[PDB]
Amino acid sequence: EYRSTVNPWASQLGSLGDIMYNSSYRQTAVPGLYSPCRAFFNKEELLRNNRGLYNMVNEYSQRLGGHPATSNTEVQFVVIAGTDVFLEQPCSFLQEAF
Amino acid sequence: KIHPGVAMTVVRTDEILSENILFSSRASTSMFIGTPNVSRREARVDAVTF
Amino acid sequence: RRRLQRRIAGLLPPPARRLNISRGSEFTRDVRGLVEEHAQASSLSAAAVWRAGLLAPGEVAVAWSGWRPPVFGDFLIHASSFNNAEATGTPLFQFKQSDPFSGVDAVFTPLSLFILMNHGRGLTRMANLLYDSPATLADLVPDFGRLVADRRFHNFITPVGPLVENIKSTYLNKITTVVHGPVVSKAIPRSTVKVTVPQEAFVDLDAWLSQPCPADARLYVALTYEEAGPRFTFFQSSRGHCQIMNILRIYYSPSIMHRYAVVQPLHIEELTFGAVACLGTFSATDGWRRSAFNYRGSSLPVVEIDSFYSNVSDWEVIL
Amino acid sequence: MDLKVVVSLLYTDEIAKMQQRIGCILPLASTHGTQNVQGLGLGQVYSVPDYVSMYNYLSDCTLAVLDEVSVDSLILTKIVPGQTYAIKNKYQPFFQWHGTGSLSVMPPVFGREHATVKLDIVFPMVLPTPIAEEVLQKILLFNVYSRVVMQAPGNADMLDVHMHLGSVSYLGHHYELALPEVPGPLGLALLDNLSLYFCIMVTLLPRASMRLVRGLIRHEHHDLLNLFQEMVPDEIARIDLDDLSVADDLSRMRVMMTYLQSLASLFNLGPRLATAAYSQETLTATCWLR
Repeated sequence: EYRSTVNPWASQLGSLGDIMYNSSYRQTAVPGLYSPCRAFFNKEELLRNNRGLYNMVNEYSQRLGGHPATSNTEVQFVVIAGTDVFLEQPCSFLQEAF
Repeated sequence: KIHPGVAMTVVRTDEILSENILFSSRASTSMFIGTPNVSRREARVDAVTF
Repeated sequence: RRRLQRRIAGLLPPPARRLNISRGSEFTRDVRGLVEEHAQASSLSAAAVWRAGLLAPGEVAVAWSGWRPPVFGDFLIHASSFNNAEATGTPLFQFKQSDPFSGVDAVFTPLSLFILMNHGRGLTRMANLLYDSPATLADLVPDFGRLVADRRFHNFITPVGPLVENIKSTYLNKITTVVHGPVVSKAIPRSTVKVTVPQEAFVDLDAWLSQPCPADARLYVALTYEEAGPRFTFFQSSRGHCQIMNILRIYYSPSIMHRYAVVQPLHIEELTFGAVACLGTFSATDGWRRSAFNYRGSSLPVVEIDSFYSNVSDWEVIL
Repeated sequence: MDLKVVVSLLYTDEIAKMQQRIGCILPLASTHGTQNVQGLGLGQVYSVPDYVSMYNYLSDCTLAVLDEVSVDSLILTKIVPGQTYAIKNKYQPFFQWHGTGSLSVMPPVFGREHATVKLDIVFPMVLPTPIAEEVLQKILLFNVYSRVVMQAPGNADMLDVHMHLGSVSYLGHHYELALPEVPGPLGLALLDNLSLYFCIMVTLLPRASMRLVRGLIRHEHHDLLNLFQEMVPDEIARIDLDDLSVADDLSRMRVMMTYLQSLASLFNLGPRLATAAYSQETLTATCWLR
């Protein structure tokens, strides 16, 4: 409560961390790479958990977590198959990092 | 190797291949099993495809 | 030579083309053997399989008749690129992607094909209500502006016929479509399927003119190139392909001089006024019964061609 | 219905080279039960090569994907437009196929030694439609550009005609072609007379166009477009000659009409196969005659 932010180059709306990372995530992007910090910046995803708690726990388990990464590959690509991959990730549930 | 004017926070992600434990209570759901139905779906001259 | 008689007895008798009935009330076993067509789906037992006669070679026969079995096109698409609230019988359009290996194709309903034409510049209300963002569709075509600009959009989209099966997966949707043959649904209660084309994109051509009534009235899809972006219209006609390019040139006669007057074709590739393609035949009598398609919010008029025989063709350019 | 055609005639190398091609197609001579060796694909038409008669023979006679090869017999199935089949892309110019793309069959233009089996048998090329029209344009203009620089070397350069005709591109697959760098003049090659057809119709098209436009404008107004599209050509080819022998002009119009119709039927790629579900894992494609 003793300061608003710890950096003003990413926490603001028009900041650099929103410019170079937060556009709307599309599966059919022509680069299609996975940036791991996009789960903290997506304005749609930051208010995708605006729904109630039980209706968040149902959708965290019922479908795959938003902004996941493909395993068993060389470089971490974003998911496009979704067939045989299954993974619970808290990063799109609590919006922090360790 | 001098410091620039800014500092950076690397952000990564990690795959942890766990081995999960599904528990589910007795008689939670009531499932309705249908009788199986076979159907020919592609019939070329060399091999039908059921 | 006596086994030859048994083989020819197994081979000779066609289904009866004529049968002398006496009354309709008796319903003899002979006329039942006439009117019965073997099914395509049965339960998974030896009795049901042997009774439906699925294991017979070529065509079904219990232990040739002018019927052809359909072929099914299997397509994998992104779940965002398609709307799972679509109707069953709607004709789709696979776009040939420019990568060497894809795995995932790209199909378009004419509702979804509308919003590739709209952006950059009723039906459009329902189209923008179904798909929220055009940018998640306008990257499936990677270079849409160049491809429209050099008038090579017709040879990169091929029609695929109507949809029959759409499983509701979460990331990568698999849809099934009939690229050729009798369009009939693969559901365990076998129910019919009606090819649905939205009404403002489907302008009739028999009544546009306003005596020899044929049986097979074809359905033509028509890509044209406009200054307001390309358009995907649908034409029903009871005539030949030789007739259909002449009467479609006559139908597009104001639009060609419109596109010429607003923009001079400064290069050589802008001359093509799109192309047409026969999507197949249907009965000219009970064709194109009008109906409606309801989303959760709104409802647009949509034609419902019933009992469609899908048969695509290559693109014939209009000029 | 019965569909097999058992052609009677091999040894271990022939067994191998025929077993490599157990999914490709070849034309026949008859739709009957037993056939001789000569009635097989493209033997009597490719041994002097010429594209127009080979296309006439490929569109005239029937087609047949072969299934099995014995020591002495080749059990093969003819393809009829009734039901559907399964084929493979096992051809020496290798073009990767795709789903629901129309497949064409052209006579082999990439060398007799590429698409053959020497016991004879010559298989036609099977490759999709946009690549087919692309390589047809790129061999036609290659014949024209090689013949003009064999006529006059200052017209075009040999390297300039080779950066755009030595490769085709469809869907990112950037293939290459085998072009005859020494065709030899006065015809005598493959595609030696189709370019000789193309040049004659290109030559006679202005003489047709002036007579046709002037012949229709006195038919006062059926539509706008008899006179609307008079502005789009150049004015040089509009006012060219307008005085010629009517018998000679009639023969020129008739010759360009028949050479236009034959070339127009040929540029329609031929017996078009319509595939449905290609799988590059199994290299198979569910197709039918269309």
